[PDB]
Amino acid sequence: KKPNIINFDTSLPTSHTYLGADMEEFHGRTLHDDDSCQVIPVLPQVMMILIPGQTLPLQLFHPQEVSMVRNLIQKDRTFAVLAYSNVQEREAQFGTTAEIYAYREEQDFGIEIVKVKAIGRQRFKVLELRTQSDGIQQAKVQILPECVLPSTMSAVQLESLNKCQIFPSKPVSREDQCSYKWWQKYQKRKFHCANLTSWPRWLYSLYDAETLMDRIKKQLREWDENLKDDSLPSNPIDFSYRVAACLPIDDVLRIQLLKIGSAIQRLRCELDIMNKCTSLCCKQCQETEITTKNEIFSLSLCGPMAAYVNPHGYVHETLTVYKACNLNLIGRPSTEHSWFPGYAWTVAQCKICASHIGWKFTATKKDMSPQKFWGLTRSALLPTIPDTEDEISPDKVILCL
Amino acid sequence: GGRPLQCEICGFTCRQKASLNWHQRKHAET
Amino acid sequence: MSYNYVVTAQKPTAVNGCVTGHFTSAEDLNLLIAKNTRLEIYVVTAEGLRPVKEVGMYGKIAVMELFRPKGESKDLLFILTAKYNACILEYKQSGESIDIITRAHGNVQDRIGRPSETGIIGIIDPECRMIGLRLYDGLFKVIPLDRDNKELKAFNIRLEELHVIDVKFLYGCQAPTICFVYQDPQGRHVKTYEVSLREKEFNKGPWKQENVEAEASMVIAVPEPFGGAIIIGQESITYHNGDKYLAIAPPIIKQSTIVCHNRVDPNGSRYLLGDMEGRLFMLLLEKEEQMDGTVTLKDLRVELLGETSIAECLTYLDNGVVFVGSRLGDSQLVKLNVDSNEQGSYVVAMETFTNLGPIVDMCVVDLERQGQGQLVTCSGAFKEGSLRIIRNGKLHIRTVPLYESPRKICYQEVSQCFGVLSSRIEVQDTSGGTTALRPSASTQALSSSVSSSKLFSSSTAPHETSFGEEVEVHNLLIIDQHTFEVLHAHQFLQNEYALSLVSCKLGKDPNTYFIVGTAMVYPEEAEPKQGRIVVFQYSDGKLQTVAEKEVKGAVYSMVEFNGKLLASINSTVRLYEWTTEKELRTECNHYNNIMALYLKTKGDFILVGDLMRSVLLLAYKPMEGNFEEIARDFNPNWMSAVEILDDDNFLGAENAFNLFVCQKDSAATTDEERQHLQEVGLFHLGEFVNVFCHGSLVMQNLGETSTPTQGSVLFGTVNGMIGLVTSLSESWYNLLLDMQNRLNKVIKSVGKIEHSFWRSFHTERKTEPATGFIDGDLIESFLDISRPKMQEVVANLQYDDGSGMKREATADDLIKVVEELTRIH
Ligand SMILES: Nc1cccc2c1C(=O)N([C@H]1CCC(=O)NC1=O)C2=O
Ligand SMILES: [Zn+2]
Ligand SMILES: [Zn+2]
Repeated sequence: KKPNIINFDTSLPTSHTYLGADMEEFHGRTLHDDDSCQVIPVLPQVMMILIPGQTLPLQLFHPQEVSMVRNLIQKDRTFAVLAYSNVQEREAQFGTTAEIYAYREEQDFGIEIVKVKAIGRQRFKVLELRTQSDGIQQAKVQILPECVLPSTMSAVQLESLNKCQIFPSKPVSREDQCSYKWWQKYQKRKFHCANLTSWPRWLYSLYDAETLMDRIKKQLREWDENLKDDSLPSNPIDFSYRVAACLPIDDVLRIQLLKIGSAIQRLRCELDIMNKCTSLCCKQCQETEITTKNEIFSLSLCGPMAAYVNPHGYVHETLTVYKACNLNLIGRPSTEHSWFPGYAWTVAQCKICASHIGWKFTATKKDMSPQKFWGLTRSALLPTIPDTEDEISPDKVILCL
Repeated sequence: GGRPLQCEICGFTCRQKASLNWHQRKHAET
Repeated sequence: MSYNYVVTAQKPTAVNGCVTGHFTSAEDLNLLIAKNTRLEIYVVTAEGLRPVKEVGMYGKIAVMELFRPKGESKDLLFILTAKYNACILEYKQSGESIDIITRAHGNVQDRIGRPSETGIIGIIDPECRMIGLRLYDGLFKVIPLDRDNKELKAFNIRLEELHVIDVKFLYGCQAPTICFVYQDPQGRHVKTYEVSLREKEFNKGPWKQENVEAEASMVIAVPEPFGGAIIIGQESITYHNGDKYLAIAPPIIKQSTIVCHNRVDPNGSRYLLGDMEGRLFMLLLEKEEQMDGTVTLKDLRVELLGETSIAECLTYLDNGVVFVGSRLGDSQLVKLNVDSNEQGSYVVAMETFTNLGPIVDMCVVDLERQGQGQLVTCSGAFKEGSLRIIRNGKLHIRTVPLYESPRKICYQEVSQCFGVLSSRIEVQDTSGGTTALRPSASTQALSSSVSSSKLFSSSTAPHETSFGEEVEVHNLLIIDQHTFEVLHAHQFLQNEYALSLVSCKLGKDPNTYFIVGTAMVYPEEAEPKQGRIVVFQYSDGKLQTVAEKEVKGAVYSMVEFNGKLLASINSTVRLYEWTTEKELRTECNHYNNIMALYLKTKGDFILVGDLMRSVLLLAYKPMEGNFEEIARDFNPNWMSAVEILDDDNFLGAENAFNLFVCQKDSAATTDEERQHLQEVGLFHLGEFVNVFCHGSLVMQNLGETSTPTQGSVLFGTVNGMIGLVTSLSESWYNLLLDMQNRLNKVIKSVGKIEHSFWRSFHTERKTEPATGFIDGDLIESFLDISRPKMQEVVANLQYDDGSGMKREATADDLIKVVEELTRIH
C-alpha cells in the first residue's frame, strides 16, 4: 500500500529524547585484535541479541549494575552481551561486545538510576564463563575475525585485461535507466574472464558485493523515499551489519546470521530473507497474521526496526509499520516516555492468545502525518514464508543462503 | 483508592490482582 | 591423518608472456616464452625456432623482462612470481650441460598494503638504472640496479594517484622519468614524475598534467629519436611529448579495444597492436627531417593487418616473422607480406601450436576398449573453441576445432557417440531476430533442430533488445566417436542457458538417454526463477525430445543415483524417479544452503558443494525416503571444483590456486564431532582447476596385487595443465616427505626460491605450509640428477624393501621406486 511519509522528523527517535537531559558523551573508542583472548563482564538481564553497529539504550537500577558501570566509565567503557539461544537455561555460545558512548546518573526521587547509550562493535565466540562473589560474571572470550575475500575474478583474471578493470567516471547518475545500461556493461567487463571457468557471468554476479548492495538499496528505497546513497555506508561489512540490524527476525535466525563470517554470505542471506518472508504472524500463535512487508516503512534514520528502552529497563526491538490487524487495544493512549515525540501509545494484544504484540501510536496534533502507526516488538513476531506455489511443494521456517 | 495495575514489560494495564500475573506469565514463557 | 600424492601429467600450454633479445649470446637472437610455471628459450632461425633450454620454476611467472646493463657480455633476465619472489638470471653453457644461473634473488612482499586493481606492474629504465614495481595502490617500489644489490633491497615511494591504470619509463630523458595514466573524480589523466635515488623520492615531472580519454587503457614508451609516449584507448590514439601533441581517431578500431602490443622497428616507426577479438593491426609513425636535423612527428597511421588467434601478447622476430602468444587458442607463428593474399589479408599463418587451456570440462573414455584410457576435453573459447583428445604414445594429442565455446561433455556406449553443450555468439541483426558472426559447429550441422516447448511463452513476456548487442545462443551437439562429425545440433530456446549434462539408464528402461538441465536467464532479477529438465534419445541419427519437467529455479547439476536422478535447484536438492509412463516424479527435498552448485555421489552417499562455503554431506535413507545431513565445512574460499576420493576423504580446489582435502568421522565421540569436517590436507597447486574425473591413461594392472598407489583422479585446469592425484599409505607418505626434505637440501632452485615456500597454502590473510600432500614432480626429479647427488640424497636413510627389514637405502632402490611411480601416468 501507498500512504504518506511527510511531516514528523526521522531524526527524533535516533536521539532517544525520552531519556532526558543531554548525557556525558565519550569519543575515545576501543577495538581488540582478531582472534585475541579477552576477559569481559556480562550484563545479566540483557535478553537482546546485539548486532555490531546497533544502538542500544539501557536504564539500570540494580546497585551491582551501577557499580560495574561506574568502574567501566573510567576504563575502556566496554562490556559483553550474550546471545541467549535458550533463555530458560541461560545458554549462550556466541555474543557481541558493546561500547558505552553516553552516560548519565540520577539520584532523583530516592532511587539510584543510571542511563546509558551503547553501540555494538565486535562479534565473539564464548570460551569460558566464571562468576565472581559480587554477582557480576566474567567471560573469557575469543574475538571472531571478519573474513573478507578478493573478487572472484582475481584468480582467473587475464593479465592483458587487468588494465581498464577500473570503470570510467565511477558512479552512475543515480537514474536506474542509465544504471541498467551501466550494470550490463559492468557485468560484461568485470566478469569477462568468467568464460574461462565452469560457470557463467550471471552466477558470479550473485556473489559480488556491489550487485548485492545495489539490490539491497532497491529494496530499502521501497520502504522509505527519504533515502540518499550517502546515508548508507559504502563498506560492505558495515553495510551488511547495518542491514541485518533492522531486519525483523526470530532469535534462532538472528543467531545463525551472526555466526556468518563473510560479508558476502551475510548480504546473500539478507536478500534471500527479504524476498522470502512476505508475512509476519504472531510468534505465540504462529497462525495469526499480523502484517506484511508491504506495510513496512522507515520512521527513523537507521531503518524500520530498532531497539528502544522503556521506563523499567526492558529493551524492545520495535518495528514501525503502517497497518496491522487481529489486535485488541488495552488501556487508553498515553505519551508517557514515548519513543516517538508527538505520538501517544496504546498496548496491543493478540485477539486470540492475548499475547502482547506492541503498541499503537496515535498523533497528538491533527496536522501530523501519518496520524497513526504501529510499533511491533520483534520478540513477539514470527516471519512467515508465503504458502501456496501450487501447494504441491510446501516448506518450513528456515534461513536460506 | 487501589489504582490500576500495569505490567513492567509492556505497560499492559489491568485491574484484579492475579490477572496481570496471568498476563506476565505469557511474556517470558516461550 | 589423510595422505595423498599429486603429479603433473601434462605441462601448462597457455602462453601468458613473451619477450625477445640476446640471452644466450650477443650474436644469437633469442625468444623467451613463459607458460605459467615453465620458461622456454629459443634461438631464432630463418626457417623456424631452435629450442635450447626449458626450465621449471617455483613460482607463477608474473613479470618477465630482458635488459642489458653496462659492462655485460649479454642480456640478463628478470622474473617476478605471483608470490612476489624476484630474481635476475644469466645464461651459461659448459659443453652439453646448459644451466641457468641466479645473480640476485629475494622477496618483495610488504607486511601490509592493498593488492592493486590492475595487478602487478613491472618496468625497467631504458638505460638500466633501476627497476620499478607497482604492487600496492599508492606505493611504488624501487629496486636500484647496482651490482651491490645481490639481496635485491628495495624502497617504497608513496603516490597521491590511487587508481593508476598504467605506467612506463621514458626514453631520451636525462632523469629516470616515469609517465603514467591514472583516474580521479574529474576523469583519467596522464602525469609525469622524476625518480631520484639520492633523494629516494620524486621530483616535479618535465611535462604538464593533461586530460585524456576516459577509456585510456594502455601506455606505450616511444624510443628515440622521437621520445615521449603514446596513449591507446577504445576510440582514440594520441601522442604526447611536452611541446609535441598528435591525435588520431581511427574508426577501424572502435569495434573492440586494444589490449596487447610490441615493437617492430627499434626506431619507433612501426608497432603491432592486438585486440580482444583476435584482430591484428599495425601502427605506423611518420617523420620529417628539419633543418636542425631533428625529425618531428608528421602524423600517425593505423591499418588492420588481419585475423589470428586471440592473443595475450605479441613480438616481432625479424624476416617478417611474428609470434602470437595466445592463451585461449593455439599459439601461432605468422608471416607478414607487403602484398595481400587472394582473400585480402596481409598475414599468412606459418604454424600452429596446440593449447589445451582453458579446460572447462572433460571425460575419460576408452573408445578402443584397450583398458588403457583416453581423455576428451573441452578447450578454448569463442572462435578458438575446440575439443582435444589425449592418449599415451610421448603423449599424443588430436585437435577438433569448433569455433564456438564448449561447456560440458558426456559419452554414450550404446550409441557410440558424445554429447556436448556449446554456446555461440550472435548479434541483433537489422530485423527483430539475430544473426551469427562466423560459421560454427551449430550452423554447419549435418542435421539440426530447435526446441518447441510452450511452457514459458506467457508470464515474463520476452523483452526487447537494442541494435548491435551481443547474445549467447546455446546448443547441444551430438558427435560420432570415431569420425568426430557434427552429427546433430539442437538449438535451445531463447533466454535460456544449459548448465548440466548426464547420460544413463533410469528406472527399468534399458535405453540410454541424454539428460540436460537449463535455466531461464533474464536481464532483470538476478537469479533465475525458471528452468527445465529435458530428456532426449538418440536413435536413427537424430535426437527426439522424449520428456520435459519444469522447475522454479536453475538446474545447476545432475547425477545418476542408484537408478534415480538427483538434481540441484537453487538452494534445494531434489530426487526424481522415472515413472512407468516414462515421465519424472519428485520424491524428497533438502533446503538450507548457500547454493547447490557441485554434486557428486558414491553408493548411498552424496556430496554437495557451494561456491564459497565449502561443502556438506548427505545420505539417502531407504525407509524414510529422505536425506540426513551428515557433515559440513565453514571456510569461506571461492571453490572451483570438487570430487570424491573415497567414502571418507574429499578434495576441493579453491581461489588461490590451492587444494584442500577434508575428512569425516565414523567413530562415536559426539554428534558435534561427526558433523564437522577436518581440513586434513592443504596445498598450493599454482593452477586453477575446473574439472575432475575418475580413471587413468595406464593399463589397469591386476598383475600386481601390491599396487603402490590406491585410487586415481584426473584433473584439468585453465592454463592447459593436466594432473593426476592418488592416495597413499602412512609409511609411504612419511618416507616420501623425508625424501622431499633431503632432495631440497641439494637441488638447485630456479631463482634460489625455497620449494617449501612455493608449495605453501597462500591467501591474502593466511599463508600455511603444505600438509597431507606429496609433490610428485619433485619426487620424479630424483631420476634426472647426477649420480653423486643421487648418493648424497639417499645417504643415511632407512628404507623398507618388500615390507621386510629396515635397511640402508641405495640409489638403485629409489630409482626403481620412482620409475614404478612415474609409470602411473
Ligand atoms: N508507561 C509505560 C509503563 C510501563 C511500561 C512501559 C510504558 C511505556 O510507555 N513503554 C514503551 C512503550 C511506548 C513507547 O514508545 N515508549 C516506551 O518506553 C513501556 O514499556
Ligand atoms: Zn497470537
Ligand atoms: Zn506485560
